[PDB]
Amino acid sequence: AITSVDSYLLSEIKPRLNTVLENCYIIDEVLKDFDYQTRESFKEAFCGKNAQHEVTVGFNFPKFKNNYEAHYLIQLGQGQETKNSLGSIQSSYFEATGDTLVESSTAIREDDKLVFTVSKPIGELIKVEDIEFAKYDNLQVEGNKVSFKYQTNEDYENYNANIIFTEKKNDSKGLVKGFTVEEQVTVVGLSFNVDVARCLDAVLKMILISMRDSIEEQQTFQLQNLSFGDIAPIIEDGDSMIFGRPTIIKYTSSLDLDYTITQDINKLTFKERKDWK
Amino acid sequence: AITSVDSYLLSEIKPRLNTVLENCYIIDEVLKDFDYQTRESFKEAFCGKNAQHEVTVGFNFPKFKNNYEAHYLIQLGQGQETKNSLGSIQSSYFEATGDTLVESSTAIREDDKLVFTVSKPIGELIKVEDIEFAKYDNLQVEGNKVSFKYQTNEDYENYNANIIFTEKKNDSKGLVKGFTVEEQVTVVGLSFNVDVARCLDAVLKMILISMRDSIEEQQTFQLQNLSFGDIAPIIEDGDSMIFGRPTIIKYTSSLDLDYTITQDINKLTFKERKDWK
Amino acid sequence: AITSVDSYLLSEIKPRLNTVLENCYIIDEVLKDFDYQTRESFKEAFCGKNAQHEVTVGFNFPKFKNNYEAHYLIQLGQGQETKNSLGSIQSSYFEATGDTLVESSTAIREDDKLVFTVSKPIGELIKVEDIEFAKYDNLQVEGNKVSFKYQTNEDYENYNANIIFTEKKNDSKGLVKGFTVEEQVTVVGLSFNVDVARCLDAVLKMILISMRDSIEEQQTFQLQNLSFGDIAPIIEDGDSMIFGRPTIIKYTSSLDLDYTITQDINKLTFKERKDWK
Amino acid sequence: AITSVDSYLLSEIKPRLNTVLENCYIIDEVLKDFDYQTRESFKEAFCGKNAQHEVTVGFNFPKFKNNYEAHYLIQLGQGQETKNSLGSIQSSYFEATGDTLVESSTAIREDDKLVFTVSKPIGELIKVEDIEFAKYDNLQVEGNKVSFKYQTNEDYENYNANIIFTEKKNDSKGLVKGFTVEEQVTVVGLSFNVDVARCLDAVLKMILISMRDSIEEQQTFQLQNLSFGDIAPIIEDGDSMIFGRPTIIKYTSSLDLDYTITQDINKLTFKERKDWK
Amino acid sequence: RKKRDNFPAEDVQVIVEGNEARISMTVYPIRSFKKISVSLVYKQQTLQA
Amino acid sequence: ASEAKQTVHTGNTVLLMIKGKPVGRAQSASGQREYGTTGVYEIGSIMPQEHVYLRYEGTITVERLRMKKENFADLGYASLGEEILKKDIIDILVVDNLTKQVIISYHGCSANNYNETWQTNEIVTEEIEFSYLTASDKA
Amino acid sequence: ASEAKQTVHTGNTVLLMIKGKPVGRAQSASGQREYGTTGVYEIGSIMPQEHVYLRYEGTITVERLRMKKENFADLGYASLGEEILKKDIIDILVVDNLTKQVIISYHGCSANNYNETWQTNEIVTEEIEFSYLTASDKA
Amino acid sequence: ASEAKQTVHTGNTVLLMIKGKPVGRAQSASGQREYGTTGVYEIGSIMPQEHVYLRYEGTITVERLRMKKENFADLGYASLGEEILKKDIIDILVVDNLTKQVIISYHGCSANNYNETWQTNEIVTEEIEFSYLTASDKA
Amino acid sequence: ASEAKQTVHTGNTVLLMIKGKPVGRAQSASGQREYGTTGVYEIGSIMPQEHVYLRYEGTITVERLRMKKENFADLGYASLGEEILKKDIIDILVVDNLTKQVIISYHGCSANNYNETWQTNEIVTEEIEFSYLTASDKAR
Amino acid sequence: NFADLGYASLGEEILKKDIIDILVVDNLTKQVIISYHGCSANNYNETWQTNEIVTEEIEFSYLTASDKAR
Amino acid sequence: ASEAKQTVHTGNTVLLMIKGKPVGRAQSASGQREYGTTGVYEIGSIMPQEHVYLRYEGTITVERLRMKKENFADLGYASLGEEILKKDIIDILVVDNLTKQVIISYHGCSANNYNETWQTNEIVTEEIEFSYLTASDKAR
Repeated sequence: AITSVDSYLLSEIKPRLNTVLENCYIIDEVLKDFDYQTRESFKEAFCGKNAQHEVTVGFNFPKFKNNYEAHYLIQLGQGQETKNSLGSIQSSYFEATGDTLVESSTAIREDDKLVFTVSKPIGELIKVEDIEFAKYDNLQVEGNKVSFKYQTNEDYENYNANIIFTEKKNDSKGLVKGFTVEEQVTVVGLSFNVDVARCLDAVLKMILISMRDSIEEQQTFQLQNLSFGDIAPIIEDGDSMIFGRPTIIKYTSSLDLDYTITQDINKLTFKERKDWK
Repeated sequence: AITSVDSYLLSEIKPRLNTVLENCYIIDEVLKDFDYQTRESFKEAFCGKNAQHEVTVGFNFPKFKNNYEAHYLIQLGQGQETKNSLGSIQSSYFEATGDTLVESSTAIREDDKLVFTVSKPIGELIKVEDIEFAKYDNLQVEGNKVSFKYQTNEDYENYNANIIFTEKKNDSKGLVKGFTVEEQVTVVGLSFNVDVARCLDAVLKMILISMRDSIEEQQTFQLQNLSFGDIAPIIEDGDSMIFGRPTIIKYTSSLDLDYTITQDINKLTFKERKDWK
Repeated sequence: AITSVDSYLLSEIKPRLNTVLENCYIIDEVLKDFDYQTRESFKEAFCGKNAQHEVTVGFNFPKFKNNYEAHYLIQLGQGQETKNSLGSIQSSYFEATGDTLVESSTAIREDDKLVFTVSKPIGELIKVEDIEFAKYDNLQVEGNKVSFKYQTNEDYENYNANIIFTEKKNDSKGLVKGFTVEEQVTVVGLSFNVDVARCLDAVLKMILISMRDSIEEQQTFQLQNLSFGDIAPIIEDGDSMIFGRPTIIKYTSSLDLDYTITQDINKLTFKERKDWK
Repeated sequence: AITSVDSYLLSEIKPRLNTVLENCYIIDEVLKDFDYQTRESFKEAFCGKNAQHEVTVGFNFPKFKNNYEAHYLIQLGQGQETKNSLGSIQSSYFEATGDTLVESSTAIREDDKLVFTVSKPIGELIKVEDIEFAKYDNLQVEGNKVSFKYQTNEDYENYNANIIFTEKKNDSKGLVKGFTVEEQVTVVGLSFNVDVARCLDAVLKMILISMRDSIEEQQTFQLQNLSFGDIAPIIEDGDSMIFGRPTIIKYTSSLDLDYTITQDINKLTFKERKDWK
Repeated sequence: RKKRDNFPAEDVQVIVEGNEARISMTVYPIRSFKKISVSLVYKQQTLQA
Repeated sequence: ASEAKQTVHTGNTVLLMIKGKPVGRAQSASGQREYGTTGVYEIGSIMPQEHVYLRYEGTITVERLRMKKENFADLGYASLGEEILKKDIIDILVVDNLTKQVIISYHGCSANNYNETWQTNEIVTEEIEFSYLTASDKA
Repeated sequence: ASEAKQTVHTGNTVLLMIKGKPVGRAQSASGQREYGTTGVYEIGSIMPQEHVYLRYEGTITVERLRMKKENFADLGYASLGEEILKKDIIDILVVDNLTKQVIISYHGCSANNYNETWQTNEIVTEEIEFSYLTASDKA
Repeated sequence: ASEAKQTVHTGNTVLLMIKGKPVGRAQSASGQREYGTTGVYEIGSIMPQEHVYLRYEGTITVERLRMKKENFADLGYASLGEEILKKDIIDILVVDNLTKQVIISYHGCSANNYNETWQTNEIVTEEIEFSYLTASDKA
Repeated sequence: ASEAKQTVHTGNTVLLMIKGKPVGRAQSASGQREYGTTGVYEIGSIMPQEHVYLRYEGTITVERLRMKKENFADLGYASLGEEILKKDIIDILVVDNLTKQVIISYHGCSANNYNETWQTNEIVTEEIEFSYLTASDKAR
Repeated sequence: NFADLGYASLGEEILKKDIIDILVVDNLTKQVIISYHGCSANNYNETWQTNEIVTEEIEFSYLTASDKAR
Repeated sequence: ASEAKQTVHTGNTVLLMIKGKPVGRAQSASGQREYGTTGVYEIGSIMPQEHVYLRYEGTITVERLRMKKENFADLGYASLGEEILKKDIIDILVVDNLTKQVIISYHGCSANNYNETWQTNEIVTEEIEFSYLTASDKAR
């Protein structure tokens, strides 16, 4: 697909940041190496459900004033194409497949089959969690349902699973045409307190490490590489300075389009014609 | 873990600097190559218990005035990730282990065992100083105690040892996920006297050499590499100039998180089911 | 040891510069390639015992006015660590050894031995000049004296020698821990006369070539490497310009500390203990 | 020796420039590629014995006004040491030898020898032009004279030759200690007429090509390498601009000193001494 | 080389002085015995047949 | 956005597992494989008539940073001395990090050589090479 | 912060010791090891049936800056001439710098070759290679 | 400050001498040495039982800038043609520059090959290699 | 291992000696020995009932680089013509290089053949073969 | 050596030898794999070389062989 | 070592000469010698009581690159046909190249066989074998 690393990072960082900040022992583990007073002051101010201060995330160049006490500024950077395929063919498909998804589901009995229901039509099934079927189990997929023989499996009549699958758009042939790009985004934790900037740096590094395992950047946005700048005053001529430490996140990812092929051939036919010269 | 090289350096330098400055013959050895008058003036001013002047250490950008006669300014620099593991698996553990520790202890008799007591639960024992036990000695560890058979060892009933060990957090499985970073910190000895700046440079180099043997940067913060700047005026438009010579300390270290695994499997079970086709 | 290249250079250059300038035919040889009038004017002004002008040497940033007619400004530069040892063990010693020394001495008869007396306790004897002893000569060293059998050597009863040796500090074991550094110092010959600057450049290059053979930079400060800048006005807005041509002297040297080991073991002992199981 | 590339270039360029400019057909050959009017105007103005204008050569930073119509400004540049010898021994000698010289001379008869007389004591004879002597000819050198047997050579009693030789300073042993340096000098032909600057560039390139064969830079100053800058206004805010095109001449040369050795040994002596134990 | 065709490095001394080098060898003359020292050790041996 | 229709494996996507433990700090794995394909020639043409497979061979080579604990020597998979004679064959699995699903199995690995390099500006490196009896994947 | 659960050896973490003296200014040590693993084949399949160990071999190579004293030649471990015939085997220990605890022992080392390089812009380098009878670690 | 307890030789610290003359403008010297160490094996174990020294070999290689006088050819140490048959063996000494004290002696050198390279942007280079009968040091 | 500690003999650990002088430039020596061992068979079994020794024979071969002096021809240990008739039998010893203890003596050696080869760019070689009467662990 | 251990002969002593049994044996269990019974020497051979280990070779004729010791 | 100082002869240190002229392009020479040495045995011992010489025989082989002139056929030292009957025996000398002192003479050489080989891209070769009567350290 076409991709937007900045909007991915914003969407991914915001919930993760919230869920760490609402959970005191995570911060208590992340900041174990800092000075005791720095740790306790940060945990008192920003952390837990009762926290009176708050962190914020957003893109650069807003028209309004931000929470300069603690704010992650996201800042889309450079990139370049790095590797190309022969014919620019990144892949080919017989059935137009959408995004990868993971969904929780439960088995139910139906007509002496077990079935799992999924919210969308299954374009491909990658994994039913914790199950490997035998041929006897007569595994079949149909529409948005996975179906599974009941006879030997009655103990599992309400078994709970996670389905990893991917959507289908439509039944069509085509070529995925495109290339790989290596692209940079900068993130900086702004604070007018230097110890807050240093803690926001630690929290962001933890978040990015945790992010490396996510399906989003396992399937796309691969090879996350991190670089770190000096701590410096970002703005120097207010009533106080604003400090930050930049980090650069670099990703390798595919830019591509679905070139559908309308041509289809369903019968050869043969004829002999005679040359009398 | 997540780590903070700047706070490590501050915590490590301050006590070492104090303990050198309170000990005259150490300075007399460090400064043996300097001019006699430079050496004696520095030793008279800053050195020994009666020293009327003092050195100081702290981070950059304080809001107050510093001891510009002699001050080590610590200044967190750049870094970049350098080496990654397959799957980002830095290690794996069956029991969540804390920091490495070294503690002095003495043997005591208890119920015809010798035991050493340690302040914290022993997650792993690395070394009992100057002892290698045989199987006959029935070495066992339990909780925060090391225990050792009395029968043949009665002469050692009050033996004094150092225990090198590491804490345990909890009994849980997981993967240490992370990567290696190479990171820089700058340190500069500010003085309005150039000969004091040159002596502070010598003392800092001695301190860093001594630091290379510490457990902190043997286990973490490995491959200390030093670079040195020119001596120059840091500030030039007071009633006097302030001079310093920067040094850059570069360290290689691991950034990682404990991804605990809750899944555990404690019995396989087998069944045969018959296919009548 | 810890070392100070700038103070070494000042201490080494000043006497050598004086001893060349008091010796006319040396300058007459050094300046043989210059224009006749340049050579004779320099030799008339600065050279010989009657010289009314004088050259001077000192570090940069003095608070007073200098002899801008001819002045060598010494200016401590950059450096970086270049090569490390395994375990940082630069060496090891059984007896704490000081600096290397060379001293003139004469033999004397004492109790039918010849002896040479040295000003300091001999930690190690490297060479007695122009002598190689046989086993029959019963060479022995004791304290600050070297002793040598008289019987066959009576003709040498007043022989004059140079002893190359090194001090001992004390009888102790340890490890020399440290690393190698490559470090730069700049030197510039300031003069308001351009032909004087060019002659000061020639004299300095001669001095550094002569310095390469000295024990100081044979044992330490090895691999002297020279670079040369353009001739340019150092200061441009007086009643006259001040000119100079920089040279950069680069040295490779060891930074290290004596880590003494107090542990000593002087007897193993063996015991058999019986296991009745 | 110590050397001064700038003064060499000034001394070498000035006579060569004069001797080309006094010789019209040389300029007519050098400028054959230029526009006819440029060539004829340059030849009319600066060239031949009747030339009313003149070119000039000198170092940069004079205190007086120069001939900005046509002036070669010589400007000493950077350099660095490039290759070192083991022990810094550039060579060794049994007899202190001076500069290389070439002198014209004529044979004369003396006591039934032919002799050539030379202005200085011959330290070494490299070549008598156009002669190779046989052993029968009894070639001998003595003081400042070369001597050659008359008997078979009477036809050559007034033969005219060139002697290539080198001076001797004195009969002494030593080591030539030093190193090789690669050094740059810039030369620019200033003129307020751009076509004069372009012609001065052509003439200078011709002069340097011719210089490559000279003994001075065959024996020293080897590996002449030329680089050329853009033509640009050197000064821009007079009543007219002054133009020039820089050239950089780079040379490889030896810097070294004669370390004489006073020690000489002229007899070994052997003795047997008996050990009665 | 000579002793291969036909001396211990510990037994030659060299002094150089004033353009002159004296090389001094040790040499061993023939004395006559005044003392004989015999150390007699009684061992014992297992015979077998 | 995450798409399956194109995806490549990467150093972060793949676990290496031996005896059900992941190998920490593994730097590379190189799998090589050969079938001995021999061409058939005859009198009457210069062309190859056929190709035949005659001898299967393959190796797996692993580079790793030498940890202070759980080395290949401490894990027992490597051998320093004669105890190589007492090591049974082991199976090396390369596994998808997301799905925990086996990508390729190397069966019957047996050590050819083992190296350690100690160097002054670097982390210490283990490297080991195994011959294996076969490889397979299951899906 | 200092953690044991992950740690790697580095040039600064490891002492090299011979006869109970540390070797100063050692620049590298390279240990190599080979078992002669030979595959068994038979009529009836192209697959290897088995692997067998047939011949152990290994070497330890050390590079060092040539000191003015206590060279391998001055220490006596190296040999320049026929006196190689009079050098007994020596054991080379690689030891943890912090704990003073043996990481690996090379037993029965015997010199294969010895080099010195004298060069004009560099420090002089010793290099030596030993064959050894076995290697082991103890814990 | 000058310390003996640590010191390394360097290109500036060491003279090269032949027949009591220093060799000017020598760029490198490389000394190499081999003992033919052969391992002993037997039926009953894969381990080496012993190592034996069987054949000593060594060479000294010298690179030098070709001077206009006192080349190896002009000094007579090198040979261009059949006169190699008339050159006796020579001893090459490597000597401490400060103390004038012999560091290592190569005895019985005999020329293997001799090279000269003439090139347009460079100084001309001599290179020569000798086989030698033995090497030694004295202290 | 030190030469004093090797368990196996090697070329440097041994010397070849004739008439009490060491044989220089010796390249190889090969010693062969046969006993004529013959199996006895009889009617009623296909298998040898015993083996018996019949005839001892042995030869020692020595190969060397030809020296400019002290060749076998120059030392009188070999013959080129009639002079073979005026030779007499000699003893050849292989000896421990350290102790000069004898390892093997070959007794009563008499020459079988003598051979020389000349080559453009190689060292000249000598080879000689002696038959001998007996061998022993000790000198005669 | 075989000569030192008395398993080989150099001269007349061959007449005073007698037949011997040679076993090839499992290194783990010390179970016999093959016995050769009644070995008697046919020839004995030695070779000396400048830069190699000295070699011995011996050939015995034998009466019978078995999977087991006598 | 200088050629004047080598202890071993080498191909360059020796010359091959026939009738006082040097044999050019000589590639190799091989000299073989046998004495017919036979061991005597008797009833009562398995061991040879002594060895005796019976029949001397020897052959000298020479191999060369074939020259365009002065071949063995051209010089008359070899035969192709009937002319063998009109040859007579010759002496072949191996001689010290420095001093021209004789090292070995082979006396009364008579040809056994003569051989030639032609090849697409190689130098042509000659080989000749003579039987001889006697050999000596000296010329006849």
